[PDB]
Amino acid sequence: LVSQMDPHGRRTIFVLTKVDLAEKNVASPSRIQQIIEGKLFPMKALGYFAVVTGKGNSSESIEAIREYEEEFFQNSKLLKTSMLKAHQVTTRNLSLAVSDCFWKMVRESVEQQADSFKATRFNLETEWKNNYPRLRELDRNELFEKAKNEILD
Amino acid sequence: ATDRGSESDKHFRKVSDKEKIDQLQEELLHTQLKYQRILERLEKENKELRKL
Repeated sequence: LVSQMDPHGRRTIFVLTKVDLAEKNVASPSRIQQIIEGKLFPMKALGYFAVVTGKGNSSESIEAIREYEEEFFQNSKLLKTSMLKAHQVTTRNLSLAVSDCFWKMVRESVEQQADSFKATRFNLETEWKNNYPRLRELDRNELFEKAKNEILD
Repeated sequence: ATDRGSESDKHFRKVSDKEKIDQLQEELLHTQLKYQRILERLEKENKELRKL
């Protein structure tokens, strides 16, 4: 689905999860590394990341999970065999990459679309005034009340 | 106002102003701002005639 929605990885960030579980249950290189390298799937990315989500327990705290993340990425296969990039693992690196890419994309796209939304409100004015020059922003409930008064009259 | 030449001119002016602030022009300005610095700052050194 990611490859369908972003064939070129223009704003795609990839993350693996359950890395601490993956230490004893690592996804085999022959399928996971081809995903990290964008070869098994057309999905390209701004970077291939990984974070730990716990050991399957639902009550785990934020700090615990982050600690387990640090232990895993210090000791485990995701880095020692060079699938994922060291600067692209752990919660903080993923969060910072997402924030930076997000807010740059925001500064570039929101100004254009905000000028376009000024245009959008004038565009709604264009059609609306032609449709109802005499009456503006009329609602069906208001119309019902008016009809009720007229009918009782 | 309908079928009036001056009104048509004013409408054209508005339409052309919106095109003047089009995303093509806006991206041109944004890229031009970096280009004014890229391959630049050589000029101030160039003005010296000592090499000449």
